[PDB]
Amino acid sequence: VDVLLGADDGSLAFVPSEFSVPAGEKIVFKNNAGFPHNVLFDEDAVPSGVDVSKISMSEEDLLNAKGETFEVALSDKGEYTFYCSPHQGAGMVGKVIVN
Ligand SMILES: [Cu+]
Repeated sequence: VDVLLGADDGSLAFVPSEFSVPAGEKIVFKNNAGFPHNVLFDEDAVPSGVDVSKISMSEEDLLNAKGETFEVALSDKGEYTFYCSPHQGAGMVGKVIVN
């Protein structure tokens, strides 16, 4: 499934910001508008057993150009919160439910 980083209208949002996916589907976060963005998972809001370091960009790594992607495939079922490091204080966060 593709998830846009920034809305076409400049909103600091993941698009979509909440979605469900079967375990192991590749999620392609795709840089879209209003950079820089990145993608990290919140160590306090993922299923027990999940190591966020493996499914997160490094905080220092930013996507500054349209069409760059960060791709992950989540195998453990449950809810995961992911966020943009630059924009997480501006509500750029989202929830994927792996079922
Ligand atoms: Cu962002």
